[PDB]
Amino acid sequence: DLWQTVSRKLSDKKAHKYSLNEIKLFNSTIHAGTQECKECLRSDIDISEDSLCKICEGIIAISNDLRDYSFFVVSPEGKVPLPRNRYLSVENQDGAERKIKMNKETRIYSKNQVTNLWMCDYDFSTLNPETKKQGIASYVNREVGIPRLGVLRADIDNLGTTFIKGIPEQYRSISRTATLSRQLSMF
RNA sequence: UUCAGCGUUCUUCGGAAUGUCGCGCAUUGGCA
Repeated sequence: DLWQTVSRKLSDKKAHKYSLNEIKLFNSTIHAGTQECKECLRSDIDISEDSLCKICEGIIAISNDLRDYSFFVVSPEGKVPLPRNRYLSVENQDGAERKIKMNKETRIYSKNQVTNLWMCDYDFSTLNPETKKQGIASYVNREVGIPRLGVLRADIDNLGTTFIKGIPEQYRSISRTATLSRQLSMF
């Protein structure tokens, strides 16, 4: 019951999400802007010559790195912004060591191995350099079979039911609800 | 010895389509 009460309060934090001063601040624009990012469609932030704001440009740059480099570095200097005056930079082991000894306040996360984070980044194209350059095109390079790409979009059925009543009230406890989620995340 | 033709089959049996391509390219996407 108690966790549900927490979820009862969470829904109350999303109804009255913004205070009047923040709402007034969003309303009080001074200049409309002369250009916007082609992705974010925002004009207040400075837009580069490629019609990209700094955040979206960082995201697009960091996308190859997350797949290529295991270490994630929450550091004063990095590609994409993070909550407390820091940035997320994807680096190798040498770069992670350099940045953590450079500045004491560096947080390091390890991809599938310093706190360890689990994420699936399987990419057959990266197995070879020329295949890496090709990317998706490499897959349709087939001597036989129609050269077509197959997109699998999937969702675990009743994932929310599993997180709500997936454990019988007899075995409802913190450890199991953490283990069940951890096993689902690991798979 | 003369007088006459008469009856029965009217088409039959096979093969009835097959093999080959079954959209491609450009823009777009993707990689940089």
